[PDB]
Order: sequence, then C-alpha cells, then structure tokens
Amino acid sequence: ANPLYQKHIISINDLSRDDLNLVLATAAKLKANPQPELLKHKVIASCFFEASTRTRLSFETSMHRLGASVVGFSDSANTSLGKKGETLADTISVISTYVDAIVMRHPQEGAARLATEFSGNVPVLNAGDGSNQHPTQTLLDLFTIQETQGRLDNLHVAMVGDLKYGRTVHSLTQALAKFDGNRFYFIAPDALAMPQYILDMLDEKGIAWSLHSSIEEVMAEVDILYMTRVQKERLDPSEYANVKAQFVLRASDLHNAKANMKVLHPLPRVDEIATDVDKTPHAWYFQQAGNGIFARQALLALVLNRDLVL
Amino acid sequence: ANPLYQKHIISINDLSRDDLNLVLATAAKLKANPQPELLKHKVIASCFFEASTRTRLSFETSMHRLGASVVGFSDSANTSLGKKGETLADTISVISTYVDAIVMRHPQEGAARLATEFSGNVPVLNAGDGSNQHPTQTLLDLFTIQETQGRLDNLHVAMVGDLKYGRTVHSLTQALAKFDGNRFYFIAPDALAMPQYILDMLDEKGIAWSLHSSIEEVMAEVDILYMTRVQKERLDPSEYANVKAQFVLRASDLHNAKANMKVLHPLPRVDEIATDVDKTPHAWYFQQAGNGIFARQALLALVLNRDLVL
Amino acid sequence: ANPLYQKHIISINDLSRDDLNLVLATAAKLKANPQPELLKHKVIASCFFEASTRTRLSFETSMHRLGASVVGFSDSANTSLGKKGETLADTISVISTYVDAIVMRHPQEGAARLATEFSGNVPVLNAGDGSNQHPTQTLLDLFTIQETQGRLDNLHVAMVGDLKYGRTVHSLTQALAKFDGNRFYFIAPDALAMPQYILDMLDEKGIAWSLHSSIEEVMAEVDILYMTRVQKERLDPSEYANVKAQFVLRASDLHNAKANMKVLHPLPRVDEIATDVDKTPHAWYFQQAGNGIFARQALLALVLNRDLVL
Amino acid sequence: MTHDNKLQVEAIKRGTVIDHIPAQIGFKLLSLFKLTETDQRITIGLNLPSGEMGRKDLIKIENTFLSEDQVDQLALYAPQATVNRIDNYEVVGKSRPSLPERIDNVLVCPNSNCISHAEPVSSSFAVRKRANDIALKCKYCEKEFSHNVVLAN
Amino acid sequence: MTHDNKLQVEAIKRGTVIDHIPAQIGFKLLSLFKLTETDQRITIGLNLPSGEMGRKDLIKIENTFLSEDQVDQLALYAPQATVNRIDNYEVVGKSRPSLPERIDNVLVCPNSNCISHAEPVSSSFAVRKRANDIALKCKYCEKEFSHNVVLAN
Ligand SMILES: O=C(O)C[C@H](NC(=O)CP(=O)(O)O)C(=O)O
Ligand SMILES: O=C(O)C[C@H](NC(=O)CP(=O)(O)O)C(=O)O
Ligand SMILES: O=C(O)C[C@H](NC(=O)CP(=O)(O)O)C(=O)O
Ligand SMILES: [Zn+2]
Ligand SMILES: [Zn+2]
Repeated sequence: ANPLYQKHIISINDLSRDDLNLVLATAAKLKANPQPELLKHKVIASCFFEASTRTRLSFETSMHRLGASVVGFSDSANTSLGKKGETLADTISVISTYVDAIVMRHPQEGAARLATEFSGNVPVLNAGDGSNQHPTQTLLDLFTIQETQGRLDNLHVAMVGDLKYGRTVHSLTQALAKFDGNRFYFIAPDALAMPQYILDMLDEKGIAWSLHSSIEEVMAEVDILYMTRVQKERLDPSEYANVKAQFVLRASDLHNAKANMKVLHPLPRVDEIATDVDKTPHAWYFQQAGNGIFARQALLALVLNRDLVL
Repeated sequence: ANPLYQKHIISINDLSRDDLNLVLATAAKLKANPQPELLKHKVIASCFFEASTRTRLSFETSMHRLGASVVGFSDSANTSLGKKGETLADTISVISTYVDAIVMRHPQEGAARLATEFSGNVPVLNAGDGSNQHPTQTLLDLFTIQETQGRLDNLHVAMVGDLKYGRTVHSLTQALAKFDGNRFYFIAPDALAMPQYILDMLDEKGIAWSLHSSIEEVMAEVDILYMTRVQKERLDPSEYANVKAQFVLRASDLHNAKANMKVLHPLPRVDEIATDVDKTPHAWYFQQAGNGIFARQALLALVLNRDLVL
Repeated sequence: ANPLYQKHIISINDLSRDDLNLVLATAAKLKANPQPELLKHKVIASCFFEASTRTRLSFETSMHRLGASVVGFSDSANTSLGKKGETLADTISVISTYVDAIVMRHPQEGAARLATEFSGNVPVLNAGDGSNQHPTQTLLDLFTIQETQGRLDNLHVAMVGDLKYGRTVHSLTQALAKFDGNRFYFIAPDALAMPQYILDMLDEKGIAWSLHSSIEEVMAEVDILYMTRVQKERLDPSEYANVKAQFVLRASDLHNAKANMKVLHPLPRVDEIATDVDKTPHAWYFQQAGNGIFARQALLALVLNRDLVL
Repeated sequence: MTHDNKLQVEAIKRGTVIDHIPAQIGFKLLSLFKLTETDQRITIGLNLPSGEMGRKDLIKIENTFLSEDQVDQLALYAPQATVNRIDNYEVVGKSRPSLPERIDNVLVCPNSNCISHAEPVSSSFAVRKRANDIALKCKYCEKEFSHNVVLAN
Repeated sequence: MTHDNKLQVEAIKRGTVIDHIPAQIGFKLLSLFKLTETDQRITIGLNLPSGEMGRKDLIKIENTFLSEDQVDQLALYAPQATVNRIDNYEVVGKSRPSLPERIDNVLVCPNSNCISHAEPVSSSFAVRKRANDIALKCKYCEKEFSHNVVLAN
C-alpha cells in the first residue's frame, strides 16, 4: 500500500513533500507507459456543484484512460440538493454508498473536508472548495513547472492577480514552499492580496517573498509567471472595483524575460493575458492544462490502487 | 421687475453675489411676513424624473404657501418619456405650454440647461441635474449659514465625503467663492475628490483650500461642517470600493469644535453622522431643511412675481 | 381649543368615548353645512409608504373640501427613504418642518407612534400602520353604524375573516367596546383569530363575545355584519392556506337577516362578498366608504382648528 | 452591618444591596439590567443559604444607587427582592420593588415587523400583571408579550 | 483555612477559585461557561482592587472543578487568570490555563461562506499564538482570524 492509498486529497497543507513527489513520479510513469485497465472495475463520482471545464473534463478523461466508469452531475440544479433542499452531508452519505471515490468541486469552502466526515472509507478528492483549496490543480502545476524548469527548488515564482480568492495560488504557494529555496513575487491589487496565513507560513519557513506593483519589475528574475483571473464570483460588493484586470500581460512585456521562463495560468482567463502572448515560446497555459491528464491519472491510481505503478 | 424676474435658475455659476443676497433678502421677508396669495393664479410643474423627498416636498409646499397650484410627476415611469420612449426636449416642448414655471430634477447632467432651450419664456428651475448642480439647495444652505454664523464671508468651511458627485458641494462651493475670504477644507476619498474645475476656480480667485484625511484635523477651525452622502446612484463600477462612508461623525468628535459651529448635511444621510450627533447643539441639518421652505418660496416669488416683496 | 386640537391620532386605544362622539358630532355638522375654507392656509402631508385607494383619496379629498393643500407621495419608491436608504425618523424629521399635519400609512406597525417622536408639535394621523391600527377607518365605521342603526350601544356586531391581521377590526372592536351593551361574534379561521389582547380587553369590561364557525349561525341576530379581506400581504409562509376566503357571503345568506342589518366592509374585497349582494338593501360598504369623507373632514377640522365647528 | 451571624458576607459602605433574589434570578437581573457594566466594585453570591427562601441570590454594588423606578423594574423578575441603600456602613434606606407601569430601553420587541428595530428609538413596554406571568405591550406595535419571551438588549 | 487579612474575599470549602480574571471579563466567563446554571454556591467579585494587576474579577464555585469545563477555553479570554482547586479551605492545587491546539463547538467561523454554517457539524479552530493576538484557523474553510474577530463575533 502506497502512502496515498485510500487517502483523502483535501488540502496541500496536509500533504508532505514525499506525497507530492510520489504523485509526479507516477504521472511521469503513466505518461510514458499508459495503463488502460488499471481501474477497470471502479466507478467514480464526478460531483460539480460549481462550474468547471478543465478540471471536470480532464478528471473524467483521466478516469476513462484508466478504465474506470464515471457518474455524477455538473450542476447542482438537477440534484435533490438544490431542487428539493438537501445538505451536503446527506448528499455525500448516499453517493458514498454508490461509488469507489468522489471527486467534488463546491461553491463553499470546507465542503471537501465536511464531505470526508460522511463518506466512510470512500476517498474524497477536492476539485476545489470555493476559493480555499485546489490540490489537484497544484499537482498539475508542479508537474508542469518541473517539466519546464527541470526542478521544484530554487525558483523565482511570481503570482499575479487576485491572490485572496485564488484557491490555486493558496495551494501552489503552500506546495512550492515545501521545497528548498523558492522566492515569491506577489503582484496583486491591495483589496485582493495574498492571505496573511500564507505569508506567516512563508515567514515561519524563512522563505523569501516580496510585493510589487507591476510585472515589469520582476519580469527579468522570474522562472515562472503564474497569472490568475479575478474571482468575480467570490468577490464582495465592496470589491467590484477589482473585477477588471489590473495587470495585463502582453507579448512585448516579455522582451527581457529569461529564456527558460514560462507563463502559466489556471486557464479561465479574462484578458489578463493578451492573445498575442499565445504565439511566444513563453506561453505555457495550454500545455499546462494538458498536464492535468497526467497528474490526475497518477492521483487516481495512487488513491484507488494499492500497488505502485510499474 | 426685480433682477430674477422670469430668469432660469440653472447653475450657481450663472448667478451673481447680488442675486444670491436678493434671494436671501426676500427669503427673510417672507419668513417674517408670509404672503399666502402672492402666486394666486399660477400653475407650476414639479417634474421629478429622479428620486427626492426634501427638494420636491419643500418646493411643492412653498408653492402652496404662496397660493400656486402644482402638477407633475415624481417618477418618470408613468410619463410617456419612459413608458413610450420620449426625448426630454419633447417632454419640455409640451409641458411648457401648460404651466407658468418648471421645477425639474433629472438623472442626467445638463437636463435643466437643455430644458431652457425648449421652454419658450417659461422659466426652468433646476432641482438637481445628475452629479452637476443643485442651485436651490445652495440657497437653502447660504440662508442657513448666514442664519447661524451671521455672515457669508470669512468663514472656515469643511466639506466631507463624496465631493466628486455631490452636486450640492459643487454649487455651494461656487457660491461661497463669490463672497470674500472664505476658506475651504475638503475631506474626501481620492476616488471621490472635488472635481478639478472647482479647484482651478478657487485658485483663480485666490481662494485658500486644503485637503485633509480626517475631520479631527480641521475640527477646531471650522465654522461649518458640511457632511455629504456617497452618491451611490452615480458611482462607476470601479468606485464601489467607496460606497461606504469613509468619514463618520460622532458626538465625541465634537469636543473641540467651536461654539458657533454647525453640522450641515443635505439629507439623505446613511451612517456618516451618528444619530447621537442629533442631540448636540451642533447638529443643524433638519433646521437646514426647514429653511428650504423660505429659500424656495423666495426663489419662486422673485422668478414669477415682478415686484419685489415688501 | 377643543379636546382633539393638535393631538396625534394614532390608536383608538388612546382615545376616549367623548373624543369619538366629538368627531361623529362634528362629521354630522360639516355634512349638513360644508365649510370650504376652514383649513384655508393649511398644507398637509399625505404620506403613503404602502398601497391605498380609499383612505388616501378620501383623506386628500377631505382636505380639499376644507380648503387645504396637499403634498406627499403614494409610494415610498420615489422617496429618498427607499431610493437612498433612509430611516423614518429622518423622513418625519424633515417633512415635519414643511407641513401643518402628516397623514401616514406605513407597512410596519408602530410607524405612526414613532413619527410622533420626531415631529415636534405637527400632528400625526395614522392612516394605517401595518396590521396594528386604523383609527380613521373606525371613525368612518362608527359614523356608518350610527347612521344605519340609530346608535352605537347594545348592538350585535359580527366580524368575519382575517381578524388577526385586520387592523380595521382591532380599532373597531376597541372603539365599540367603549360603548354600552355591545355583543361580538368573531368568525375567522383558527390561524387568523382575533388577537388575545383584544379578547382580554373585552373580558376586562364585561363585554360579551363568542366565536362561531359560520355566518349562518349568527345571521339572524346581528345588526352589523363586518366583513374583512384576508391580509395576504401580511400573512406568514405557514399561513398561506388562509390566503383564500373561507367565509363567503352571498345574497341568499341574507334571507333570515334582520331588516335593519347592514353588511359593512373596509373596501378592498376579494370574493368574501359576492357581487349579487351589492344589489340587496343590506349592502352598505360603498356608502360606508362614502362616509370616509365626513369622518375625515371632521378629524382634520378638530385637529387643525382650535374652535369647534358651528 | 453583621457580626454575630453564620453568614459569610461582610464589609461594605455606601452602595446598594439587592436581597432575597430567588435562585436562578440573580444572574438574570445582572445581565438583563446591565448591572455589571460599571467600574464599581461588585459582590455577588448565588445560591446562598436562605432562612425562608431556602436558597437566594445576593447582589451588592458599591457607590451606586438604583432609583425608585429602577428598583421597581426588578419586580418583573424578583418581586420578593429587598433593596437596602448603604452609606458609611449604615443601611439608611430599605425598600421593595413594586410593579411599574412601563419599563423602557431594556427589552426588545419580539415583533419582527415592529417599527422599533431599524430606528433611532429605545424600546418601551406597558407592564400588566397577569395570571402566571406578566404581559408586556410594545408602545409601538401594541402587541402584547409574555415577559417570559421578551429578550434583553 | 483562610481568614480575612485586609482581603475581603477569602473563604470556601472545596471547589474552584478562578483568580486574576481581567476586568469586564468575569461576567463573560460566567456566561460562556454557564457557571451559574447550578444549585451550588457561587461567590463573584467584580472590579476587585488587585495589587497584582490593578482591578480584577474573581470567581469561587463550591464543589465544582473546571477541568472538563475547559480551562482550555479560559486560556483565551483570561490568559493571566489563575485557577486554584480548593479543599478543606486550603489551596491544594494551583495552575495557569495553557493555550489549546484547538477549540471545538463553542466558537463560530467568521467566514460567511464556510461550509460549517448550513451543515450538521460542530465548529473547530486550531489555536496558534502570534503577538497579543491569538490566531484561529477554521478546520473546514481553513481561513484564519484573530480571537478578537472570532470571540467578538
Ligand atoms: O482559474 C480560475 O479562474 C478558476 C480555477 N479554474 C480551473 O481550475 C479550471 P476550470 O474551472 O475549468 O476547472 C479554479 O479555481 O477552479
Ligand atoms: O441626496 C443627496 O445625498 C444630496 C441632495 N439631496 C437633496 O437635495 C435632498 P432630496 O433628494 O430628498 O431632495 C441631492 O443631490 O439630491
Ligand atoms: O385592506 C383591507 O382589507 C382593510 C383596510 N382597507 C382600507 O383602508 C381601504 P384602502 O387600502 O384602499 O385605503 C386596511 O386595513 O387598509
Ligand atoms: Zn413592537
Ligand atoms: Zn470556516
């Protein structure tokens, strides 16, 4: 039994470095040598109570690539939770008596953690719990960063945009902070800054981090430029001034960008990255998404398969 | 014929110090000796295409106090301008063939002005045109200020809150600027700072003005503390960060205030003046509103009655 | 100065039998001999923050019949209280500096009483305060009962329908209870029963009252059959079963009805009274509403005029 | 003023002492009447041995004097209570609560639609002695409530 | 035993004595801990002169020990408070409340979008010391706040 067998993937905060590396090493193995029937007789629930394109499709595609079946919903408007008023607890109590695993994305934070208390030995994978965590997204980012930078330590990482409601940066920052000598450049408007708990944590580990008002400033030192979208669906009325993109990346802003540097971005983009960047060698958000298939195949394999992949 | 006979009252910028004092002079006479029949056979249109409680009621009350009749609307949803798509020009082309005077408040700036180009010798009185001008509000203010301070020259006046959209402070500022040695203190959030045109105008006349980040700073020098509400209905999406009052006046903040000081405020207030202030001798916004009656009566009498009031 | 000069008219509970008789005595006088210029230089506010057809129009008509002017609003949607978030205390604080009296109808109970706390010496008249009281309606009803019954004592009055949320029946029961020998018959659903504070009040005075399941039971004893509409706009979600009229009076149910009996009804009706009743000699709800003019003229006259009507 | 007794309370001058508070009521008066929002020394004894009441609560507040209207408010929750005013250790005054006509700015109208809420005014109720409870009539909405249901704040 | 030596509050037989409670905090603990919901004798002293602090609150409850009544929690509202277990009129046990790793049930997560609200679960926060401002991390939403934002909810 590998370390991740039958474990809940809820928060990066609960995962070790050995766990993350375990996932990436597995993704590479499966990417190199596919295993079409690894999960042959498994049925997995794909429960999206919140909108999604890349996460649900890649996850569901990953499952099929491993031979497992998928059931679920991509809108809590057809479930008895919305059309008949039901608690997440009751919904999980029943679904967990049907399936072998539950991948879930929820609008409220804590949903995945709440879910584990109601799914007796049926693994729960957090596909994002409203602005809090997004573990798998980080596994995919780790994989990609490694693929293009050759490593996960001693890197200059900049995260731009909505960092307060960005569940992706919360996980990513915590994960990269588990490795040695990484430096963070946070570029986001005041009203949407990086939560104190992430900063305090960085300090406790002696990790170096700094704030900046523009991308140009850090553009020549960054190995990874992680752009993000403003979480308009999680903003409070008194923050609607930030709904628009304050930081826009254009093909020209990359003239003095390191050769190796790669631009990433959990894809739902709304002009934070001008399409003219797509053509440059630095654009890497579409290949990033593609890495979702490998990171997620490895995760499912480790969670639902006791013996490590050969 | 007095000087304002049949004149349009659109912007304070078009009135002279003479005109202002004329109105105040008349306002004092009518207050002391009412004239129930001065406008006996006049029919006035009270046209409000935008919300109003104080301005529309005191105006209409003033008309009845002088014996005139009133017609109109307080909502442009019943008029054929909204329920049938109609231009303000047309709405005025017809209404001006029915009444002797037109009092109007509109959501767009310039409405009052535009109106004068379509009301053949029927005088138009601006009751507020968007975030631009509010002439009669100023008259009420000057009356109140002269009443409580004994003069309109050499005063220390502070204006707090939304100054960018406050049509009241624009008018009041331009009007006080017509008198000698007045000093201004603007206490507003960067996003809602006093327009540049007002400031350049104060400069051109050698008027002294300073910006301040708190009321405590100026609380010892001011004679008039003029509070204003955030004009939420006029804010741009990118300014919703300001919708909440950034400066709240409480009764404790008045400990070092000059004995003669008076707190004024057009009125719809919303948490920027604690109600515990109402009990203090400095609160004077309700009385301020009471004077709306004398200021508006005078204005109507001077505009529609040829001979000066005895 | 007559007893009701400059007095607030809030709740029947606060008026005496003398006061009532005075209003009725005055209403009769003015009805016999109109006085078109009694309130000649008065301006009254007609403030309805809730719907009304009868009360507001009859009140304003009564004002005109006495020569007073009217300003106000029939919908709190155009006022700054709604379009700008404003407390009633502030609304009354400014309106009371314009007018000679305020007639108000409000959705929340206690509204009128609160108003009296913010209108220094300007009388406040309750035109209805969200399911609590309706003083004027009662005066109208008493006038009607005395006109058709010859008296207000030793009558058999039955009240059908929504007695819980029927502000009209709360006021009418309390007033009739100020007269000798009246007997009440309350016919209403269990969920919409007459308030306990009303029953306790009747018990304290030794007034006889009893409940009944139908109109047929009492039809032959009643002198006044007071029908009411179900106050749907005030019912709670758990009472919507009562929204429909459970007791419906039809022309045929009046066969064993006392010759003198009259069917009364505040006027908004929704099938509680079949239109075939309109033609019977017992139908008296329209002439009842008609009496609203004389009751209200008298009320305005006594409150705003020091000398009793000749 | 006590020496030859078995009681464990002693030494207090110039203040107020509310006695014979029925058990489980001393804490309610304390919170319900904001009696502990002061800088003055307070001494409370809950479930103290009582000759007749069996058990009783006891509140002492130095340098504070409840008026006649305040002492009467206690009658809504502790009718049997006894109040003594103190000074220089001398218990100059002694009195008893008597049910008031009104009780202002203390309770909150249970009515969700009562105007008194989102408004610049303090609550107020007419007090009416009823059987088994006390009826409170909101001065605004005029609805009557059981004193066992009307909350504080 | 313990007699009076210029200290007007020293007498009880077996129970708990919570000392050094900061002013205006003694009434809170009485509430949160539902300490008065009992038939046992309780003595409370508010605004007591403290040569130790300046002005302190003091509580004494007979035949009642607060070990499962969470000294844990008490560590939050009254960090400097001291808890002594009494017996035979003498202090047999004395201790300082120590900050817990967590707190369950009592608190409520400030986060209005936290899943904890609409669901059948008990609250839980991980306690962590910063600088005269304890931070609390919600078990579910993982968001963190200050005890001053959570406790003064
Ligand atoms: O990048 C974003 O704006 C949102 C982010 N997006 C994704 O993970 C991709 P998707 O929503 O298609 O699954 C998330 O928080 O889930
Ligand atoms: O509404 C304000 O904040 C200020 C000012 N207010 C008024 O004139 C009072 P009202 O809107 O009730 O007529 C305005 O510009 O309309
Ligand atoms: O509406 C009812 O059923 C009774 C009563 N009706 C009236 O006053 C008539 P109106 O609403 O037209 O003024 C009321 O309480 O408002
Ligand atoms: Zn009430
Ligand atoms: Zn939470």
